[PDB]
Amino acid sequence: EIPKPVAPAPDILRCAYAELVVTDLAKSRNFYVDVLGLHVSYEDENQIYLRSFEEFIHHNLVLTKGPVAALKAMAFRVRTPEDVDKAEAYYQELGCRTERRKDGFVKGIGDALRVEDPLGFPYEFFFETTHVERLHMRYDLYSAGELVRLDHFNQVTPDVPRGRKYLEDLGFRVTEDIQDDEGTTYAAWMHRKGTVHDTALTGGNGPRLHHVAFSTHEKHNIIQICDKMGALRISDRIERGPGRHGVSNAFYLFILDPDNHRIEIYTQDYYTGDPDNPTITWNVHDNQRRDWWGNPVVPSWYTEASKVLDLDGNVQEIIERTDDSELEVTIGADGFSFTRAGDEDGSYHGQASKGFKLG
Amino acid sequence: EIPKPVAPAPDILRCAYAELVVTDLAKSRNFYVDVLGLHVSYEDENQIYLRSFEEFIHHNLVLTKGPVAALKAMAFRVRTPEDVDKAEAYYQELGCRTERRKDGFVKGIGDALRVEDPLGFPYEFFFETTHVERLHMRYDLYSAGELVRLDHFNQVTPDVPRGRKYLEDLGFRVTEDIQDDEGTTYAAWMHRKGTVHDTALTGGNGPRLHHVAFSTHEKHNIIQICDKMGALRISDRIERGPGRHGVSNAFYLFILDPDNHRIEIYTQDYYTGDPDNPTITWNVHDNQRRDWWGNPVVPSWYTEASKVLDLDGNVQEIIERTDDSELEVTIGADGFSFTRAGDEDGSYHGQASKGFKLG
Amino acid sequence: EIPKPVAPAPDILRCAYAELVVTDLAKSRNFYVDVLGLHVSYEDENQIYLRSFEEFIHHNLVLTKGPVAALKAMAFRVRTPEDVDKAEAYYQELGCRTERRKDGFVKGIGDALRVEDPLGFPYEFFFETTHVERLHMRYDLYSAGELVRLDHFNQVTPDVPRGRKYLEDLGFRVTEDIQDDEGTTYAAWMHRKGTVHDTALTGGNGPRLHHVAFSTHEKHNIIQICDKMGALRISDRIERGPGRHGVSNAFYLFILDPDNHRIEIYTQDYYTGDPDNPTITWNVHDNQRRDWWGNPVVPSWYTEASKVLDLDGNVQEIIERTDDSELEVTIGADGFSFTRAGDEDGSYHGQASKG
Amino acid sequence: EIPKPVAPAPDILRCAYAELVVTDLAKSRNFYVDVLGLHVSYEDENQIYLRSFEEFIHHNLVLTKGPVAALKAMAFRVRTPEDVDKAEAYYQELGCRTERRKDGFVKGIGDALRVEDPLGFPYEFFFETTHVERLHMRYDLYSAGELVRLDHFNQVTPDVPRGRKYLEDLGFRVTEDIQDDEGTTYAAWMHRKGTVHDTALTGGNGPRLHHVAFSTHEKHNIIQICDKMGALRISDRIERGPGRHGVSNAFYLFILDPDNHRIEIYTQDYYTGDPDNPTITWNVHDNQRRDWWGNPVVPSWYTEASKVLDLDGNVQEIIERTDDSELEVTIGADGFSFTRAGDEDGSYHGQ
Ligand SMILES: O=[N+]([O-])c1ccc(O)c(O)c1
Ligand SMILES: O=[N+]([O-])c1ccc(O)c(O)c1
Ligand SMILES: O=[N+]([O-])c1ccc(O)c(O)c1
Ligand SMILES: [Ca+2]
Ligand SMILES: [Cl-]
Ligand SMILES: [Fe+2]
Ligand SMILES: [Fe+2]
Ligand SMILES: [Fe+2]
Ligand SMILES: [Fe+2]
Repeated sequence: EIPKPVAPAPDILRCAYAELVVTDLAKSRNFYVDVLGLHVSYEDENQIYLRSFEEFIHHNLVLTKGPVAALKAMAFRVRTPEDVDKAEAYYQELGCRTERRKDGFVKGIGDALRVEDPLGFPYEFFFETTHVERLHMRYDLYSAGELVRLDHFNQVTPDVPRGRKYLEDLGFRVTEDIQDDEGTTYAAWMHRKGTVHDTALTGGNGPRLHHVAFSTHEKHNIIQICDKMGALRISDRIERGPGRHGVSNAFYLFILDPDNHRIEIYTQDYYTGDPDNPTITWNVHDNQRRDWWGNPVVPSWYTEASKVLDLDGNVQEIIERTDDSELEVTIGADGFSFTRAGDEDGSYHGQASKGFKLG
Repeated sequence: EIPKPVAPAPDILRCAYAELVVTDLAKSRNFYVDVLGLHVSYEDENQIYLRSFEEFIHHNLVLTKGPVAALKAMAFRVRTPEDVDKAEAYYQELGCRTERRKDGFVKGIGDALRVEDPLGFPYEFFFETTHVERLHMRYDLYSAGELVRLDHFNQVTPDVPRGRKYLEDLGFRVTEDIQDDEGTTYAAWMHRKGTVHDTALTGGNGPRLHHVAFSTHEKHNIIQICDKMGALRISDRIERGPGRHGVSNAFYLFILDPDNHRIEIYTQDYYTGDPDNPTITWNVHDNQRRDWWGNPVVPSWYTEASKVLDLDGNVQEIIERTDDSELEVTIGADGFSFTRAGDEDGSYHGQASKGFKLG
Repeated sequence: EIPKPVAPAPDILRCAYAELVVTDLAKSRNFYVDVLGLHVSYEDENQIYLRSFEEFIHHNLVLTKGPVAALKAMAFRVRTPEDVDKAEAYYQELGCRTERRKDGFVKGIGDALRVEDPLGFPYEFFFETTHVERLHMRYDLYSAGELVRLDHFNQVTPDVPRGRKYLEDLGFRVTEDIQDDEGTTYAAWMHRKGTVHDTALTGGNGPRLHHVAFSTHEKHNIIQICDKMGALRISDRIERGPGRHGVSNAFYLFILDPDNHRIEIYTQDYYTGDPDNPTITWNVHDNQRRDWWGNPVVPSWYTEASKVLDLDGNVQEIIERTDDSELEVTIGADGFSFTRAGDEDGSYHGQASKG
Repeated sequence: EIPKPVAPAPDILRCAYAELVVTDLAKSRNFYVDVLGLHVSYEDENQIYLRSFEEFIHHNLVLTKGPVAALKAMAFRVRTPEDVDKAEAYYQELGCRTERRKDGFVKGIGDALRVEDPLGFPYEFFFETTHVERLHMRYDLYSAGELVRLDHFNQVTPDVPRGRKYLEDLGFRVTEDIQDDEGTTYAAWMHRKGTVHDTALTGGNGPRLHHVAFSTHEKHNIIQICDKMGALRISDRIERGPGRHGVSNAFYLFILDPDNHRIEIYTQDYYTGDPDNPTITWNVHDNQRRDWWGNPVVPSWYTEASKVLDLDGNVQEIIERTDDSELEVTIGADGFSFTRAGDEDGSYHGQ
C-alpha cells in the first residue's frame, strides 16, 4: 500500500537521538540527569541536551520545554551528507511534508531534514553533528546504573504490515515479529545497525511513541536503576520489569518520566547484521514472548504512549487500530495465553499470568 | 503465653536442613538436581540427599518419598553434643512431644531430637553429622545458577507475636518485622547465624511451611534460574520475582517444586550479628516492603503453603488466623498500599500495584 | 605500496570462522568443548565444527587434525553471493594466488574463495552457509563461562602501515592504534561490523596468527573461565589477564590451547559503525594502553604466535620485523613506560610494571 | 609460649574499625572518600571518620593526621560492656601495657580499652558506640565500586604458631593456613564472626600491619575500582589483583593509599560459623594458594607493610622473622612453586 519510490533510499546508520517536548524542564532534568545519570552536553532555560556514556555525537536526547508533552523528532544518522539529499527526494516521492534546515533544528546538529513520514511520525535525518568528548573510559564518572548507548525507538501504529513494508523499502530488516494464526501482525522489530532493532512497530492507535530505549553494559546496572528508584521512593514510576524479553532476548526495564514518556533500559540482545539473519515469529498467545519468565504485561504498556508532533509543532491526530488488540487477545475477557503450546496446564483463559486480572 | 522454661535453651548455630516429603521421587529429582543443580550426597529409591555448593555437613535437603507431600522436619544444628540434651530438657518442660534417636532419623545425621513444637512444627536439633567434600572451589562443577548455601526457613503461623516470643526465648533475635498502626503483626524475621534470618514467621493459617531458601553468590545467578526455567518451558513454576526485597534487602526469586513446595533463591542480605543490631519495622501498607521496586505480590504467595507432619507422619491440623490478613489489607478489594506515606499519587486502593487486580 | 585495485572491493560483513589445524583432535576437543563449552555442529575423526551460543551460521571454529598446528583459514562472510566474485576479481588484480570452490572447503560453507593475501595470510570469503539452530535462548545449555559470539582475529605482521592501507582499501576502518613519537606504528585495529575490530595487526615477525577472540555476555563469565581452569589445575594455560584493555575498553582474558593457539575471551567494547568514528591513538610507552590497570604484559604475549598455512597447506615463511619492537621499547633492557605522561613517579625503566 | 590467662577472654564479636595515622589529611580524604567512596561519619581538620555502606556503628576507619604514617589501633567490638572489663583483666594478666578511657579514644566510641598486645600490636576493645544511619538501602548513594562492610585485618608477625595460639586463646578459630612439609607455618587466618577471618597472621618482620580489608557485594564492584583508578591515572597504586584467592576463595584486589597503607577489597568467601568447620592447609609451594589462577605475587606484597604505634604514639620496634620466608621459598633464587604437585610442567624455579 505505501509504494516503493524509484528514488534510492538514504543509507541510514542507526537511531541517533530523540527530541522530546517536556512541560517542566527542571523536573525532567532531575529525572534524566539526577536519577538516570545521562551526561549534559548543553543546557539552557529552554532545552537540555543529554548523551549516553559511550556516545561521541553531540547528544542522544534533547529535552525541549513546551506546552504539550510529545515526541518532536526521532532522529536517524545517515552515512553521508548526500544521504540527507537522498532522504528529501525519497520522502517527497512518497508525498510527505518535509523541512530542510542547513544549520539544524537543534544545537549540535548541522544540515538536517525533518519529515512527516507516511505513518504520521516526525523523523529527522542528518549526517553533520558536533563531536564531543566520548566518555567511554571515564570510569571516574561511571554510575552504578550507567546508560551507555541509545539503542532504539518503538512506535505505536494501527496497521503493522503497512508500516513494515515501508520500513523494509527504506532498508530496515525485520528481525522478530509477533503474529497469530489468523493473519494478524501485532508487532515487528527492524534494524539498520546490526542489533535486534533501531525502531519497532507496536500495533495500536497512533501515531504515538511507545518508548525510547537506552542500553547498559550488564544486568546488574538495570537492577541498580530499580534499586535507586526504590531509594528515591519513586518506585511508582517503574512501569514494568525488570525482565528478560522473549523477543530480542534482552534484559529490560520500563520506567516513566515526569511527562509519562516511557523509557526502556535494555541490555544483551544479539547480532543481526547478516542479511539472511533468521526472522523469528512468536505467536501472540505465547506467554513467554514479551517476558520470557511469564510475568504479566501491565495493561498500561499496551494502552499508554506519547503524543507525536507534526512539523508545525501541533499534535498528530490519532487513528484507531481496527486489527485485533494484543491486550484483548491475551489478557482480556476473551483472552488466552499458554506456557507450552497445546498444554492446558500453564495456560490462562481470560486473565493475565501469575494470578492477576486486568484492573 | 508460651512460658520461658527454667531449663537452659540449646545453643543453635543455624538452620541446617529440611526433610520434605515428595510424591514422585524422580520428578522431584529432575527439579532439584537437573533444573536447580543441587549436589547429591546419597540417594536410593526412597530418598535423595542434597547439598549446596559450599556445604560440608552431609546435606541441606532430604527428599523422602511418601503419600502426602509435606514438611517432615526442619533441622537446626546446635553447637555441641550436650546441646541436644539441652533441647530435650527444654521441650520436655514446655510439655511438647519429643523423640530422640541416638543413631539419627535420616542418613548422615547422628544423635538427634525431633519435637512437635508449641506452634505445631516438627523441629529437629542435632550436632553430629557426616562431613562430605566441601565443593566451594569446584568450579568445574559450578552452574550458571549455582545454589551455594541453605539460608533459612519461613513458617506460616496464625499468631505472630506468640511465636516470636517463643523463638526469642530459644535465642533467636528479631531483625525485621511488618506491622500496622493499630498493633497487628503480619511477619517477623529472626536469626542465630548473623544474617537477617534462619527462620521467619508469616501470619496465616498454620502450621504450614511457607518456603525453604537457598543463596547464590550473585544476582545474575538468580536471573539464570529464571532464564533456564523459560528455556525448559516451565515458567509457570516461577511464582514470584525476581526482585529486591524491602525487608532483608536481598535479591530474590520464588519457585515451586513438583509437589508445590515453595523454594526461595536469595542473595545479599546484611550482617546482623551485633547484639544491638538495629531492628527495622515496616508498615504493612508500604508497597516497597516486600518488593522494593513496588511489584505486586502474587496472591498465591499469601494463600498457599505446605502441609507439615507430626512425629507419627500425620498432617498437623490447621488453625485459622483471626488477626488481619496481609493480602486483604494491601491488595484485596478493600486493601491499600502506598509508595510514599501520606501521598495519594503512587497509592493503590482495592487492587495491586502496577495495574493488576486479583485474578 | 600494496596498490588499490580498480576492481570494486567485496562488501565484507564480519569475521565468521577460523579453521585451525591441531595435532591431537581428542585433546583439542577436551579444551574447546569440555573446558570452554563451545557447541558441536558436526564432528568426525578428522574435524570438529564448533559454534558459539548466539551463532546461526554453521560454525565459528573448525578444528582440523593435521601434522603441523597452524591457522589454515581466517574466514569473513560477505554480503551477497556476487561479493565472492568481487573478492575473486579483487585479489586477482592484487596478483594474489586464489582458489574458488563452489561447494566450499569445509562442511557447512557453500561457494567460497580462499586467497594468500598480500601479507601472507590465508583469507576466505563466502556467503552461502548452512543455517543451524541458534542457541541464544537455550539457557538449559548455558555455561557459567558461556562464549556467545566470535569477535575477531589478530594477525602478526612486520610492517603495520603497509597492512593498514591494504585493509582500508578492502573497506576496514581503523578504530584504534599504537604509535610512538618517532613515526613507528606498533598495532592497529580495524572493523567492518561496527565493533572495535574484526581483525587487527600486531607488529612483529610474520605472517603469524596472534589469536582468535570470542565474546561473553558479562565480565563474570570471563572470571568463571579462570576459576574453572584453577579447579582443573590448568592455570598454567592462562597466559595473560583477566584485565581491562586500554585499546578497545574491553574486559579480556588470554588462554592457550593444547597446540599453543592463543584464544582471547573478550566482552564489552563500544560501537564504531559511524563513518567518522573518532580514531584513538595510544603512545606505545603508555602503561595503561594494553592493560588499563597497568598490569605487565608477559613477554610470551609479544613473542609467541601461531604459524599460518598457504593454500597448499604448507607453513608460510616468517619475515622479520625491522621496525622497533613493542616488547623492547616498553619492557626490554632499555624499555620505558609511564603511568602519567611526564611524571617520573609511576614510570618503569628497563622492566615491566608491578615489581 | 604466650600463656593463657585464668581470667576469662572477652567475647569478641568482630573486627570493627582501624585508626590509621596519615601525613596529609586532604590527600587521604581524596583517596578514601573521592576514590573509594566511603561515607563520612564526622570530620574536622585533624581527623576523618568513615564507614561502609551497610555499617550502623559510628565508623569503620578513622584517619588521624600525624607526623608518621602508621596503624594507631585495630579495634574489635565485644559483646557486652562487661567484656571491656574482661579484656582489661585479661591483658593485665598477660603483663601487657593497657589504657582504659571511659569516654573512648576517638569520637563515636564509648568505654574502650587499648593495649600493646603480646605481638606488639595496638588492639582496642569496646562495646559502646554511637549508632548512625545504616545506609544499606540508600541506593541513591551507592557507587559502582561500593564498599559494603569492613571484613578483616592482616598482621605481619615473625612467629605464626606463637601468635596463632594467643589468638585461639582469645576465641579466634583458624579456618585456613599455609605450611610446608618441613613443618613451617607461613600464614594463618582466623575468625570470630563466621567468615574466613577477622584477623590473619602473615609470617614476616613485625609488628607491621599488612592490610585492612573491605568487602563489596559483587565481583564487578571490584573491577570498577580498578577501572576508576585507571581513569584517574593512579593505576600505579594498584598493587596486586584483581584475582581469585586460593585461601578463602574470595575475589580480591590490593591497592595502596597515599601513605602506602595497603587496602584489600574482598568479596564472596564462605561460612565458617560451625565449630567443627573443616580447616584447610595449603602447601607453600602450591602456585594456586594465593592467587587461584596462578598469577605471580609481586615481591612488594611480601616485604612492605605499615608501621604500628605503641600507646604513646611511638613506632613499635620490629623483630625480624627467623623462620623460612614465603617469598624466599617460592620466588627467591632457591624457591619454587608448582601448578600440579609432582609435575615439572607448570612449575617455576627461581622465578
Ligand atoms: O520482603 N519479603 O517478601 C521477604 C523478605 C525476605 C524473605 O526471605 C522473604 O521470604 C520475604
Ligand atoms: O589492548 N590490547 O592488548 C588489545 C586490545 C584489544 C584486543 O582484542 C587485544 O587482543 C589486544
Ligand atoms: O590467598 N591469600 O593471598 C590471601 C587470602 C585471603 C586474604 O584476605 C588475603 O589478604 C590473602
Ligand atoms: Ca487464533
Ligand atoms: Cl515486550
Ligand atoms: Fe523496546
Ligand atoms: Fe524468605
Ligand atoms: Fe584481541
Ligand atoms: Fe586479606
